Amino acid sequence: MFSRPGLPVEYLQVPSASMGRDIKVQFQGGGPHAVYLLDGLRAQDDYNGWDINTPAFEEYYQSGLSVIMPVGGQSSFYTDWYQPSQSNGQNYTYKWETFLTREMPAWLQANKGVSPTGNAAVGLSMSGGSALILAAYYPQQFPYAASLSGFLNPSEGWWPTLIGLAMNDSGGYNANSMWGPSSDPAWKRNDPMVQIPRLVANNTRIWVYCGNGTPSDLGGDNIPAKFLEGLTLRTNQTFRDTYAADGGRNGVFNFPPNGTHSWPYWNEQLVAMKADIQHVLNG
Ligand SMILES: CCCCCCCCS[C@@H]1O[C@H](CO)[C@@H](O)[C@H](O)[C@H]1O
Ligand SMILES: CCCCCCCCS[C@@H]1O[C@H](CO)[C@@H](O)[C@H](O)[C@H]1O
Repeated sequence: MFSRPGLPVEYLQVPSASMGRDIKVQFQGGGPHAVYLLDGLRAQDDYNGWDINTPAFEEYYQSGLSVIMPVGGQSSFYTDWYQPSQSNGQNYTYKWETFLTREMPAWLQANKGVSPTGNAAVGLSMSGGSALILAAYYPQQFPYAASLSGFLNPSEGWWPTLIGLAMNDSGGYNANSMWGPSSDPAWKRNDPMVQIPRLVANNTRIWVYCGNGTPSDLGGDNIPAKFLEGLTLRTNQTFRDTYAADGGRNGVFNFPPNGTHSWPYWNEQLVAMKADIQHVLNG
C-alpha cells in the first residue's frame, strides 16, 4: 500500500519459554496501550504482513497507542497447538496463545511500560477469528478486538477441511496437530461463533469487517481473493446475526458492497478503526 519509516520502529527478540525459541517482534511505542496487529495465514519470519503490505506504522504514529507486530507463526492461527506439525518436520510445538497472553506482554511491560491490559487485538484472514477468541478468553488484556475478513465459524461444516487444506498449502502445516480432528473440542473452543456468549458477557468492543468479493480501484482483483471474501462473508453475516440475537450490543459491522481477500482493504479498515480504538482504549 506504501512503505513508511523515519519512524521509531524497533525489532525485538522476545524469548518464548513455551516454544523454546525467540520470537521476533516489530514495535512502535507511543502510549501505554497497544494495538496487537496479527498477521495472515502466510506470515513470514522476516516481517509482519502489515508492515510489508501497508503503511500501518505510519498510520498509527502519534496516535497515543503503541503498535505491536509479532513476526512468524505461518499457519499457526496464533493458538496453542496440541503437538508439533506432523508433516513438515516442525521440531517444536506452536504455543502462540501463551506467547501473546503471557510471555510477550510481560516482556513489553517490564522493559517498555506497555500495559498488559486495556489493549486491542486486530487480525485479518486467518487471525481475524484469533483476535476475537483472544478477546473472548482474555477480556482484561483485550477489551477491544477487530476481525477483518475472518473465518468466524471454523468448527462448522466444511471449514475444518478447508482450513486444513489452506494450512497444508501454506508451509505444509497439519490442522490435526493444531486442534485435532474436527470432532475435537478444540475446534469449538476456538470458534468465534460458538464463543459469542463470552464476547457478550465481557461486553467486548468488536469491529467486524468483510467485503463481498467485488474489487474496487484498491486492487486485489484476482479469483482467489474474490472467491474467498465472498465465501467467508456468509459466515460473517451469520456471526452478526447471532451476536445480535445473543444480546450483543457493542459492535461495529462493516459489510460494504466491495472488497476482496487482500491487504488494500484490510488497511482501509485499519485506518477506519483508529478513532474507534483511540476513544475506547484512551477514553
Ligand atoms: C479457510 C480459510 C482459507 C484461508 C486461505 C487464505 C489464502 C491467503 S489469504 C491471504 O493472502 C494474502 C496474500 O494475498 C496473505 O498475505 C495473507 O497472509 C493470507 O491470509
Ligand atoms: C455456490 C454455493 C456456495 C455456498 C457456500 C456456502 C458456504 C457456507 S458458509 C456458511 O454459510 C452459512 C449460510 O447460512 C452460514 O450460516 C455459516 O455461518 C457459514 O460458515
